[PDB]
Amino acid sequence: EASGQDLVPAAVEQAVPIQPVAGAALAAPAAGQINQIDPWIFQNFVQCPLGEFSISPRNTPGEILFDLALGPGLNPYLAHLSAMYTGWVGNMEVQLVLAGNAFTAGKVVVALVPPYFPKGSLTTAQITCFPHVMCDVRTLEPIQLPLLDVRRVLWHATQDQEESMRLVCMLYTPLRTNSPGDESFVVSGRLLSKPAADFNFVYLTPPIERT
Amino acid sequence: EQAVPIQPVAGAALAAPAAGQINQIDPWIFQNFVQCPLGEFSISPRNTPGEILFDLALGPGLNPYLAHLSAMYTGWVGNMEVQLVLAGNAFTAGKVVVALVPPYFPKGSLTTAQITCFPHVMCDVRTLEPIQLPLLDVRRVLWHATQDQEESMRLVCMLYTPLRTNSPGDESFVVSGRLLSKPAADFNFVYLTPPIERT
Amino acid sequence: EQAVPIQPVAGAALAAPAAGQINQIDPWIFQNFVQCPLGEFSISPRNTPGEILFDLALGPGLNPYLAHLSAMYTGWVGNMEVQLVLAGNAFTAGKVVVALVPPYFPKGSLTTAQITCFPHVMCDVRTLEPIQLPLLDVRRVLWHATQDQEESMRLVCMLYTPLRTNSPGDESFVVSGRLLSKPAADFNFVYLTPPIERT
Amino acid sequence: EASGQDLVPAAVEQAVPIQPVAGAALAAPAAGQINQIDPWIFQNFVQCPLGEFSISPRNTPGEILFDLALGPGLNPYLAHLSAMYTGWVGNMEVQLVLAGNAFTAGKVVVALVPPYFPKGSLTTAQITCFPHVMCDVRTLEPIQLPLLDVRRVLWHATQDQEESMRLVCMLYTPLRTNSPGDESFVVSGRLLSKPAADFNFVYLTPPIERT
Amino acid sequence: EQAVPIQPVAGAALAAPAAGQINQIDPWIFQNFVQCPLGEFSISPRNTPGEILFDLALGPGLNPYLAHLSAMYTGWVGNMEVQLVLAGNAFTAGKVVVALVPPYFPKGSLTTAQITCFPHVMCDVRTLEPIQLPLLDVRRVLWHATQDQEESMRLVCMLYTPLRTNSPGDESFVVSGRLLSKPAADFNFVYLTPPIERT
Repeated sequence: EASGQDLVPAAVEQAVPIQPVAGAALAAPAAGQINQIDPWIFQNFVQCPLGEFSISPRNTPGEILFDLALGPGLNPYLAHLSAMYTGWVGNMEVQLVLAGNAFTAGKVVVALVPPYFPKGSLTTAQITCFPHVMCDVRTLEPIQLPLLDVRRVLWHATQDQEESMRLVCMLYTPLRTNSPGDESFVVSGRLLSKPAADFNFVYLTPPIERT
Repeated sequence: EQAVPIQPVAGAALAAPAAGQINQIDPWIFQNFVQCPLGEFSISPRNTPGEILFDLALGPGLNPYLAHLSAMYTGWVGNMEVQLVLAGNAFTAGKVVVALVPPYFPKGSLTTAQITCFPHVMCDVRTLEPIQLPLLDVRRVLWHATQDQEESMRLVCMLYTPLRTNSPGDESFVVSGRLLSKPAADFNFVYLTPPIERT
Repeated sequence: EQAVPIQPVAGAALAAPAAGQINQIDPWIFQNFVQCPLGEFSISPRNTPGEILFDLALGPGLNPYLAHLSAMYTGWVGNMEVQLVLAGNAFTAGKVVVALVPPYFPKGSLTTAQITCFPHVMCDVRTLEPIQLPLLDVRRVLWHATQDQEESMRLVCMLYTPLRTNSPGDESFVVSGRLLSKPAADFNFVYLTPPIERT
Repeated sequence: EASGQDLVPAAVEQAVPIQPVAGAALAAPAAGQINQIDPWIFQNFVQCPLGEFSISPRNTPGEILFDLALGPGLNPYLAHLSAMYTGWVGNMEVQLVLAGNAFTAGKVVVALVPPYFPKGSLTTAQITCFPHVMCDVRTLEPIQLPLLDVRRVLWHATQDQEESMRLVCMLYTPLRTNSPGDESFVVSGRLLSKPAADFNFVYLTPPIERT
Repeated sequence: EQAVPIQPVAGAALAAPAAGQINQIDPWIFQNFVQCPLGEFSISPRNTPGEILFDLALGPGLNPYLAHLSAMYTGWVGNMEVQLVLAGNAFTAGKVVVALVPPYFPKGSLTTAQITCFPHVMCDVRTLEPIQLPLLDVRRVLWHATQDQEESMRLVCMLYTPLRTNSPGDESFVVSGRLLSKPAADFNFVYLTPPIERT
């Protein structure tokens, strides 16, 4: 309602307890070609294809706000390029935009659930067991956070049936508002992404039409 | 906030060898932001995201003084500098994205996702200071001719994240925005020409 | 804010001479605050002060990884480190006191006055940062045995000063709090032991 | 309603115009024993026995919010110890907690009325005549302030019929709120205390049951 | 006797760049040989040579402590170290061969001749000291995932040369053997993970 700093600009990146992860440097000597994507793609963030979501005051703590897996399907550019190659390596950088109204309150948690972890429940009791961050729905700045390619093999086939370290944001505390009149501000959260330092594809293929 | 993934666009240093003259502007014009003819909008709490708040292309028509001077020359070339102002108190919430579409782009609808793929900036409705950003003259020709509007770089302003405010019984508290512009450092006209009456 | 009238409690340096081994923990476990099993509450504007928001004793059961490791050892000893998070905007008012009761105390009701007599901290509901504080292992024995829950130091969280906020027609705007914990620098297990099936 | 600094964190201790006052150092050569209380009691503040009060928007300027006299009856620890001795000396330190909602407004005044002053009226016209402080009901930090033992004799008998420099907080301006909806936040104020540098008792006695 | 035609297999130094973490083990676990779940047999004078005395693959299931820890992580990688003990006096005769089959091998019968073609050791039944030998983690992937048993290197123990002893009227004097194991120097788990209940 105003430009004040009665919000929590918690752009602080709490040190996520995880080592760096090597990207395309591990798959280079195993790809028959030399491939490289447009450097300008590494420059600006861009909304993930499924990058929109919303938190309502009737959402229950534990509901999965989103759960998206690492892969080329997180950038429109990368998704478009993935139709030309067969395989991809590397990490990703994701910004979360949660700039709800100052009359709101509530907290969510974002976790880097590793591969091979059984999908499904991921209850609120165990969401904090993973390397995670606690975010307030009133944060001004976009929250940056990495998406590393914790993998068992050299690269993942561009047909992404593989297991990748998915990133899951879950509602931790109920969303409540504080304004005196007949309205609870549902907060609209967005998700931007861009490839990490050495994200890369491997082997050129005919750019299939119906990807 | 003036950090967009763009290269510096040369203007009036690329059109000099093929222009008869390179005419200058009253330097006072470089020191006053003037309201662009259609750079204004007003967001309402019921405005759905994805709407186009404003859309306007680079050219001497964005500035009344520049439009008046254009009637006296043959061609023009160079960049401009714009700034957006938003009227919102600290009790608001919502985002607006402003992108720089290239001067060759299939017109039509743009979803709230595509708008981020251009070199752009995202702006909260609680920003006090005017948001300044450049309007570069991307082109294939050397210098644009004044007497025919050809394709130029455009600013597009899309409602990114909807407005979240309270409002009294009246009148729903729109957040109004305006856009001002002025010539950049190297905006010049080309060839002095008798001003034809119907320009 | 981590200044409570308490002395540093020695752990795993006092139990070493009488322990067969002193087993260590995966250091990664020391670097992640995990949600305690019952460290959660939600204050309402009609919650009267003096209520117990949460109450929980020190032990390997406060951490899922520590609980899992406890099935592999005979005894444990050491301190832990906890932090409280509160979800409240700047338009709230009310205080919550968190005290460190010693590991021998007649259970029962505690008035809003007695709760301040323990080493404690008072916290407004408008605190952004997590409130960190230690959980020391005050004891009479050297190292606690894993297979029997004996008396340990407890954290008690009492609603000190009631909540003062507005609220829309729904749903009265509770202020929710959560409690996370992790092992301190000198939390160790004692004697490696085959994990019996029903632990 | 938010974590902003739209409040008055006036933890400033306006210089109360009063000299320091010697405590137990004056009664030591007149007590037959050597007595001393637990040092840990001097460490943390604790809510006074009668340390709770509340300000309502219907309270009138001039109403005595509280009026409490210096003595061992201001700490649960000191009150419990007072049953063992016969007499006490020394000063006290008192924190006042007035952290009302940001939509409130109003001011109170705290004064150190000396001994032998006639109890009763203490009208709003004269509350400022004493060494006093003006406090806003929206203060974040606890307001610290001393309670010196301005006395005529060496010590006061632990039966506190004596005259001690009582401390009196009175509502100075009416409490009004500013939020738009059908509610005036009554503010709950608290009072914590702890003994000063050389507060002390004198002579041990049988710890009477019904104190 | 720990000289088999094998190369040193790198573990946890090859899986580090692609693992989020590299978790360590209670060092005490490195200092106790524990009985493998099926590492036991008993040769009789009528046992024909060529029989499989035991056969067991590398993995965290060979050690109760390692099996318990596996429920807490995502992946594992590294080598192990095993030792065989035989109970035979000086009045016996007969040989037993222990081979290291690679982690990709058509299962089926193995004659007493093929068993020698692997990197192996031959052992008389009159050996007092435990026979120590490594179990390396030959693989194609970087680090094995804890929640799915994939192919790993196996130890196979075949009765090479039959037993030649006298025996009283009872009970024919079997020669019993047991197999113990423990983690090698660079056996690690990969990614700390909440222990799912049915692991």
